[PDB]
Amino acid sequence: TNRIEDPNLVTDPKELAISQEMISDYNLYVSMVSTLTRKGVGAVETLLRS
Amino acid sequence: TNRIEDPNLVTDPKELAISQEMISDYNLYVSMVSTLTRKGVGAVETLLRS
Amino acid sequence: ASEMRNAVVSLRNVSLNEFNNFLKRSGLYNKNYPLRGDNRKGTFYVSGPPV
Amino acid sequence: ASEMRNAVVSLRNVSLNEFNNFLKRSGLYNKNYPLRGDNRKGTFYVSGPPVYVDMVVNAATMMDKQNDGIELGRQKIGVMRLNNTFVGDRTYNLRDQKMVIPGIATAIERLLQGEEQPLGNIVSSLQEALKQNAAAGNIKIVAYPDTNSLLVKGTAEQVHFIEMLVKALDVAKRHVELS
Amino acid sequence: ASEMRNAVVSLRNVSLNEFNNFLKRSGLYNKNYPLRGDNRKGTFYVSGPPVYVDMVVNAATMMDKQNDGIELGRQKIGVMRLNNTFVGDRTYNLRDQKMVIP
Amino acid sequence: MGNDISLIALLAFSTLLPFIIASGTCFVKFSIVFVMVRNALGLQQIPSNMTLNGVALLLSMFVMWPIMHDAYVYFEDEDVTFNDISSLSKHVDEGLDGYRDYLIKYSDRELVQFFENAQLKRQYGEETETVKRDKDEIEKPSIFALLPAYALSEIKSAFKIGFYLYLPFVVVDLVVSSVLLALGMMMMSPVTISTPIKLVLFVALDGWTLLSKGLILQYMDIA
Amino acid sequence: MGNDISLIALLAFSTLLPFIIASGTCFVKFSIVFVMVRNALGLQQIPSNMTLNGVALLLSMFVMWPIMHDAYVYFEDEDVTFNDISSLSKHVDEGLDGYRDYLIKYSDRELVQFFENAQLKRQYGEETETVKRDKDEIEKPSIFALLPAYALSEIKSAFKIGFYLYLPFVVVDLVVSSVLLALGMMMMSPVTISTPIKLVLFVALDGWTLLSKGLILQYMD
Amino acid sequence: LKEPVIVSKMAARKKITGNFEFHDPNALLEKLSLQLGLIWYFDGQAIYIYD
Amino acid sequence: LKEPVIVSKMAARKKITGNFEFHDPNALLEKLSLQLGLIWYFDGQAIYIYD
Amino acid sequence: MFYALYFEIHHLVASAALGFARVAPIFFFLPFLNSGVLSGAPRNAIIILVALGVWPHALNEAPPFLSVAMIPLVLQEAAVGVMLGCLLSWPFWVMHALGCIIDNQRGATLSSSIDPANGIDTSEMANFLNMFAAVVYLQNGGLVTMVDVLNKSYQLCDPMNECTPSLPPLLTFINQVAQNALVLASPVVLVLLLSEVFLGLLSRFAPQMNAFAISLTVKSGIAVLIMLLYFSPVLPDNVLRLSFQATGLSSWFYERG
Amino acid sequence: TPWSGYLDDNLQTQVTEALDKLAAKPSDPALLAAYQSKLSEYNLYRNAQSNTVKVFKDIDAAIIQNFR
Ligand SMILES: CCCCCCCCCCCC[N+](C)(C)[O-]
Repeated sequence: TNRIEDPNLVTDPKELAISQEMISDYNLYVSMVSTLTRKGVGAVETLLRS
Repeated sequence: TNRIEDPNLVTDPKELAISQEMISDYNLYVSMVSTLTRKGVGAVETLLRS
Repeated sequence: ASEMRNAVVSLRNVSLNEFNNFLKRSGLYNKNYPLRGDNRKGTFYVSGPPV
Repeated sequence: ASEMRNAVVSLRNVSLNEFNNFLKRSGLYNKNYPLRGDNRKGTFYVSGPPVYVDMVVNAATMMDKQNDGIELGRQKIGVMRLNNTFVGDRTYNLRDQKMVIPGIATAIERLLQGEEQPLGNIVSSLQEALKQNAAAGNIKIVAYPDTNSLLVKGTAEQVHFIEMLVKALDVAKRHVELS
Repeated sequence: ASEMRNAVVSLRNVSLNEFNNFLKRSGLYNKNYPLRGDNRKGTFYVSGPPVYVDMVVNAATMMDKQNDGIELGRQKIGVMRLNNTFVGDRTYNLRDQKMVIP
Repeated sequence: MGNDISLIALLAFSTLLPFIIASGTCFVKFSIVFVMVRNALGLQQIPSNMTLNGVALLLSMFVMWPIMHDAYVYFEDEDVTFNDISSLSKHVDEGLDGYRDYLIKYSDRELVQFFENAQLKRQYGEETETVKRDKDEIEKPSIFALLPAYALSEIKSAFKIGFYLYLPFVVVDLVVSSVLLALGMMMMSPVTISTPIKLVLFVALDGWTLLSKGLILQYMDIA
Repeated sequence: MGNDISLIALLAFSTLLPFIIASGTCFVKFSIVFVMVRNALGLQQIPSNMTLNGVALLLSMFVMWPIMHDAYVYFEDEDVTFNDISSLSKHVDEGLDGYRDYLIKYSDRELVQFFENAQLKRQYGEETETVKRDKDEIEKPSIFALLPAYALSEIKSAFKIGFYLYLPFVVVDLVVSSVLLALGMMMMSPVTISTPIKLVLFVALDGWTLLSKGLILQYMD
Repeated sequence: LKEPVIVSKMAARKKITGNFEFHDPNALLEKLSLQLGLIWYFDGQAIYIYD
Repeated sequence: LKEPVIVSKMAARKKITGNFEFHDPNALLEKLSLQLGLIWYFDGQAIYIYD
Repeated sequence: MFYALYFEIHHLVASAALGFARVAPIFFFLPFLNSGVLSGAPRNAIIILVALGVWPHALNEAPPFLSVAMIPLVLQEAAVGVMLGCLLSWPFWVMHALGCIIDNQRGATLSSSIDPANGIDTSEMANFLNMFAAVVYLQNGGLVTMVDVLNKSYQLCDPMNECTPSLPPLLTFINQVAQNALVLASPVVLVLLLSEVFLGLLSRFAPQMNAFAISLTVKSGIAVLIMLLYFSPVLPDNVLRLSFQATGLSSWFYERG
Repeated sequence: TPWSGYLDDNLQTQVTEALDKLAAKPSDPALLAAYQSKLSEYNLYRNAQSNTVKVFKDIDAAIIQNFR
């Protein structure tokens, strides 16, 4: 958020190229934590309903 | 707000960027409650059958 | 009877008296459902069976 | 009875007193549900059974569009003789100056040139108001020396005003002797 | 009674008197629910049964828009004879200077 | 908005909820005792499993719902501040002590300690256990250590209770049989006679009511 | 299309269509009766749900088609009909009476009255007089109030029909159980013997003919 | 009062009991407004009463 | 007081008992304010009271 | 104000979602609503419509619960719904018990099977009497009283006031159900006992007679014969005297807030 | 396309005419001055029209593609 509110960061190609990476890495991280958590509880559920 | 200030502020880019947050967040909150109630009822049915 | 249709028609280039003669020559005219309007002007109301 | 419908209708090229005549000739008029409004103006209220209301509102809208195509600003040509003066401009070559005296046509034309509001009066009903709206800049004057007369083109009102102004202007001149 | 409707209307080309005369000629006027405002001005408050209110609002709006097709700033012409001086500009050909009086 | 990890934790928890209830709550005991008594009366499918499970579920909520509500009231508390992963871990752990205490109350110390050893001691090169003085570890057995030790103790309690309820019905069966023999009315099966008697006697004494009170009074005061 | 909002509304309607069919059409009833029949014969997985819902949807088509066609030509009709907001809202409202008449003709008067009164007491306040329209012309009730009354009415009547069909098979079962006890074969599970007797009974009746005939004749004279 | 009266949804909850004489409804209206905690207004066509 | 009075919900939670005399009610009001821990105000049309 | 209709639709769906938690358990218990009958796409569509038909507050103003922890609330509502499901079920469980007692006395032990829609062991008689009660109940219009008691449950105790079932009366419930069933089944049990003792007495004069085996041939006919006589009162007995009523909500529920 | 049931070319000829007059005497300054104006107005008219027709196509397409 700060990297976007601040006007000298959001308008210099050097800084934008870095922010693009930060955003993508955030996305991937959260998506993987979510996936593995679901797989985990789903295993418990599969065994106990069997 | 019912007949105070004015309607139709589809057009100013500063208030139109505040509406985006609310219009998204309330849709997410309502979507979440829909799942929690199904989970709860399903847990009760699971125990009562078993 | 419940099917009677009706409509308002208006013509730019052709007067009512010009059109009635057309129907008469065609043998399509029917005195039970004649056109209602001003023979001079080109605007009229008609009602009757669908066809 | 619960099905009673009603509407407000407004017109631009026709008057309520006109449209009544249309209904009468058609044989569609119904004195139980007459149109209520001002004969002089184009806005009225109507209420009644569905079929009646729909027919009325259709017919009135389409007749208004049909009359929308007809112009009524008939241009009138007036011919005015001058009895006391010459129609043309004239030049007098003083020693000190080239001097010019403008005639009536030139003066009036220069005055009305580019006018946009209507011409009202001179000092020293919707179908009427829409005639009274005619702009002052359309008036055209052409000097015709062959008969010492002016040709004036405009509405009947405009021509009348021009006539008055001409008769306010062409006074007969006095003679002076210098010794 | 609970169905009473009310509204505020504001017109630019039409006087409250003009509108009241329209209603009277129409035979639509009703002294239990008259229009409230300044005869001089175009801004009034109206309250009453649904049909009455809706009709009044529609009629007023349409009448107001219609009159934009009208113009009343009638131009007028006056003739003013000068009794004490010549109308035109005058040039004085001084032997050393040409002087102009507007 | 909120925090995207606390959202995951909320949704995950709500999927596991019925297995937690089924394995770490007094529901375990209530649902057993009723079904045992029903078998002892000798007439299955009266009351229905629907009736029994429904009641057991409702009663379990009086015991457990206050503890969950207390925990959420602990977390919705705007005055805290943190500095590090440790300082946050401590505060989140502290939130669960209300539940931890309940499990500690109703379970065996030595079986808990055994599992507390078993989580680690495959790691350990040593035999000494004193190496931490008890006051921390006695308070802080892990919840995964407490859970199975609690369930295994609840079952045993259920059997203990049901045992004593079987005895009077046995007595009634012996009495009926001895009477049929003393009358010599030999060739009649006694069950046909004694199951009506067991039913009428237990209902006429409201066994189910006394039973329900006697179960709840281990966990609450009704007043 | 001649107007954009008229298009947006059509795409929304086409996105909610299936729930309207699932909750406001005879499909809700046919679907129940066939499952009741399968329960009665003591079967578990055959015929499949996809086969029974297939025939239930086909049969519902013969019954609903006429009013969907009527609404279609009513909204296509090219003759000039509306001018202004009040005339448009009345034109749209008038176009739905072909379907309000349907819901009203099969909904139970008592339920319709309950859901209407309970809305009046939400909007205007519970002190508003409880109507007790015991002799009634229900004044074009709102469709949100009318629709759940239809849904519960169809569930009621479908259950009612399903009850009648059990009674022969119930007889079959109790008879078989009595003759086995008369022979003392207490260890024999009756279901093995009674299942084929049920099947041949139903086939001799020709159940599906009678039943599918009557279910349709209930909706048309 | 000789005027139609409109009472809000939240005022309609309150209850009153007794005999009342309508010698001067304006005075009675003011007294009861202050006693029961209501506010009211009069546009010239109708009276409106609120909590 | 001769003025309509409007009470916040957080003030509505508080209960009171006894026998009271309403004379010089402004003085009574400002005393109770301090005893009960309320704050109050008057815009010229009505009295507002808050916790 | 432009967005007001959009927010007004979202207030509607949030209210319906919180109503489902309280209406769906009833659909689980009752014998004409469970998923043995009503299943697939209709099921949710109907439950939601009912919940909106009975929600107590104007649907177009913001829901009051936005400030509260969601789980404690959802569990509270589900518990309330389970209690209502039991109280409305009450007339059917008695007839089911009656049928189980009869089928047990006449022998017939092996006939039963577990119903997949509910997980309950179901005899041959019990299923019949359990249906027959449902149809007479529906015929008498009990269906109206069911929605009625739902609506009243919302007016008399509100989600936001932490409504709770009363503990003392809940503790009697199982025993009242068993009592009613026994009191009603008794007349058949008595005659079948007298019958078997009569045969045992008769056996004294012919000790080779298998008086047990004779009784199995006889008792099923006796059972059906006697129940056929006392059958017609079954219609009034259940329809009114056992059906729950909106007036009882006062005693079974109270507000803790 | 009409909204079903809802109640409710000279510049081309003028340019053609001016072209025919001019073609007969390309050296007349008055015919040149007139044609310049007619052609300029016709050009602007055609451009404004075709831009507007595209803008409406693209709104209808965006609506459909939103639900598609
Ligand atoms: C029935 C479960 C859902 C509601 C939660 C009930 C929480 C327990 C409240 C018990 C109060 C007992 N009491 C009054 C003696 O304290």
